[PDB]
Amino acid sequence: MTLAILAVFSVALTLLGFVLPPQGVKRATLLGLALALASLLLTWGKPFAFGPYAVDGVSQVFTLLALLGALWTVGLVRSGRFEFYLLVLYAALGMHLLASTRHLLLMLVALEALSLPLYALATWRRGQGLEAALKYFLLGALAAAFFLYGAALFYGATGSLVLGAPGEGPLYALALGLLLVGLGFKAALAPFHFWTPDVYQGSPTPVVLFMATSVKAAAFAALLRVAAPPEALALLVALSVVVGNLAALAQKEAKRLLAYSSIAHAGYMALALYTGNAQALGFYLLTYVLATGLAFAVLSQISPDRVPLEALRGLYRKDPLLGLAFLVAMLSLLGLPPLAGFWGKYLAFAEAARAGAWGVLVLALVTSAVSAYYYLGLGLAVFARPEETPFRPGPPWARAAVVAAGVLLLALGLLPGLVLPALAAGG
Amino acid sequence: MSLLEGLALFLLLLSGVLVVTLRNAIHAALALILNFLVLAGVYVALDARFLGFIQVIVYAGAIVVLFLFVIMLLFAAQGEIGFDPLVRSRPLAALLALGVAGILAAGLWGLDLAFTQDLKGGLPQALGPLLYGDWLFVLLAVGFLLMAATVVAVALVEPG
Amino acid sequence: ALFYGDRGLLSGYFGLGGAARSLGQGLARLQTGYLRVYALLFVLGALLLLGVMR
Amino acid sequence: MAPIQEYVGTLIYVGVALFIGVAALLVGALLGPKKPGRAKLMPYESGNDPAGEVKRFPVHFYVVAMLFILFDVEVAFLWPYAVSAGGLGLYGFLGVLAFTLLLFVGFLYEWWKGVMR
Amino acid sequence: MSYLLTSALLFALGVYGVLTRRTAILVFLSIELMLNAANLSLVGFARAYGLDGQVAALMVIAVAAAEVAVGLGLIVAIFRHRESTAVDDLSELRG
Repeated sequence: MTLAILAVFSVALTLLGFVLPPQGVKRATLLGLALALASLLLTWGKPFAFGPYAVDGVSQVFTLLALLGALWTVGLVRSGRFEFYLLVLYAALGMHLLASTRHLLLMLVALEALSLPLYALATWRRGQGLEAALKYFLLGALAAAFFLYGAALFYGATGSLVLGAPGEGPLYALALGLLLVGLGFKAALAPFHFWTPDVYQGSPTPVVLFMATSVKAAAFAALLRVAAPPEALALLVALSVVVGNLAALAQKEAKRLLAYSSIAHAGYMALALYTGNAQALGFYLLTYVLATGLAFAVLSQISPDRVPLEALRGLYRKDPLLGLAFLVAMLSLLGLPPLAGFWGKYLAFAEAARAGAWGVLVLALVTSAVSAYYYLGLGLAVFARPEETPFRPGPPWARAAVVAAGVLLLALGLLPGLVLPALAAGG
Repeated sequence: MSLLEGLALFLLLLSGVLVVTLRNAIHAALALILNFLVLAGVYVALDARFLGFIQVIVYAGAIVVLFLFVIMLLFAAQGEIGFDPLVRSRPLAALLALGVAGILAAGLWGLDLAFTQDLKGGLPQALGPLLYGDWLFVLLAVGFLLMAATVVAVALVEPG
Repeated sequence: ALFYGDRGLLSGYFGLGGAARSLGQGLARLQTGYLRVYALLFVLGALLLLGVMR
Repeated sequence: MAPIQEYVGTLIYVGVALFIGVAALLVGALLGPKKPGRAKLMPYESGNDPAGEVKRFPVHFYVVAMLFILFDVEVAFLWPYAVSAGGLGLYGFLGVLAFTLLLFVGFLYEWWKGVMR
Repeated sequence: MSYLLTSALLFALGVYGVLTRRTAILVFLSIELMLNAANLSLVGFARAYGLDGQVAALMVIAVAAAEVAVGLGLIVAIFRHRESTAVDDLSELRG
């Protein structure tokens, strides 16, 4: 009954914001999201299903992550339009629904629910932001069509629109493919990745924080629900990691570089999909979400519109703690010890090798080493001599947020035997 | 069945071909309206009737009328302007079109199904208990999606 | 002689670094910015996957 | 349910109506003076330009249409309840009420903001 | 069964449209046609699997409507001030 909280706050604030100063609405939306997360903790080990709607360990972990991302992204945004909060609220529920069901059609409706309000969140209205928004909507609705014909073909090979239905030969194979298309696009796996560079660079940074954390989370959550075969998995991984890192090399811009990098990262997480461990994947995404949320909070404190790579430089001198935190984020996203990113990566790699897929694992790993070029090209870039750069040094809100996130990262780098004990049933 | 069935499916494909072919946007959309009529017919013949009628009312009556309002409000009837035709793409676009049929064709080939259940014609009478019922959650989710849709669409325009 | 050989070795490794960089920006050149381009690359990729599945 | 038999009658009805309309058009087209000249063909009002040049239109028509699609979807959903209603009991009513209130919150939002605009 | 095959074909057609169309709006329409291809297939299989595919399709129609409203809103905003839409006119974002 986190869903209850979500629907309630969204619907209520809709009309309330007519009577409230936009700030009052910000206070409100913030409050709501945090409360939903609270209900998530109080339900740990209490898994609950109602309709096609189902809350279990997975739903719990992945919406814990998603809710976290939504709170952080609302923290930064001070625009005096109450809707620029409202849309976030909507989107959040949408992602929760996406992670919370096996029903293909409810999954579809949930997809529209989460995806439509982000299209509107893509507008600072800076000339790029309309281009970004456009590409996003067109490619998005296309994928909508695909996941829908996929649900229709799943209902095709078998009596149900609910996943887990017994399944045929080639038609079933086809149907699982058509579900895999949309669900894959939403996660930025190659070669579905083309939007990712454009939209991250085009959309206002804090929004991108929201996307690059919450969306990827929810998407992998729904992905685990699908039955996907080893060969396809191999393909997606290979392409994601290769093109992701290689093209990320070519990147002169922080956001875009981060996009390609995130393509590679979706590539890494997709290995957990081999066994679908989800204690492992849950962990990986915990670490990743923390680090990335951090990274984009910092990219927000630089500029909302665009951040080049040099802008990151000299950040240590300016603010020591933010320099350090960004560094840590770069390392956790690199998957280097002793950071939680290493245990997430390791857990995915472990499930991968456990599944006995070797060449794939290897390639993923090799080009994962490729990623260190740009990961240090940022993390170390922190220490160079500061060039002329925009800097607005945050509220306590942001400083304490970013640092907290980093600390949570490295804490679980050393003691995953804290949370990992229950990313499972919740003991 | 097949006597008229051939005719109706042929009309469907022909219409689609038009909506993707014609470079008159109005003509296109209109061809899609024709499409929705035939498709609704086929729905009914397929024992889905209510879905047919809502298909005409919403899809044909409402949606494409909003479309038409958009292309009438913005012109754009002559879509092909300012170019970047990149002609080497047209046969490549046409190529890919053939393939997505081929793969679906294969999966549906050598596929036989029991298209026999006594649906009793897809009147809303028997559909209602599914809607508010097994599908009620899907329904409420949808409704919420629509509400979010209206507020989104409003803030999306809303010059200020 | 062996020294200069070793230097040249190091330089060749730099060669690989640049090969991966290059390949990378070929892959980064893969994205032009035209939407029709992204759409075609898209359908292309998807057909590639469904092909892999059998 | 009701037979397929009647619907074919509906197709009939459509055929008859269409045929009569075309016949009317044929009488119009065939029986007339016919005299194209540059002056007659030209839109309206003597030195012309009533339409003139305008860069498109108010979005108000778009808005009315988008409104209409959503509320009509609402009705498209409300119809199946309206038939089986006492049959779906209090919980049915409560579901339909939930849905309805949801979309009414939708309408109420766009009203208090309004489209004078 | 003819119906499922034709639905697949329609999906293909909508694809040809999306790839071909220069203007945003006609791309969107081709998308709509794809969506309906899906719905028809759903209807066939509903007749096969007992009628849940029908309700499915209905929900689908609603989904479609919502995204139509939103998408047309975006299409209007992006080229209201701006002149002829043609989707290639925005190339600013490159790799």
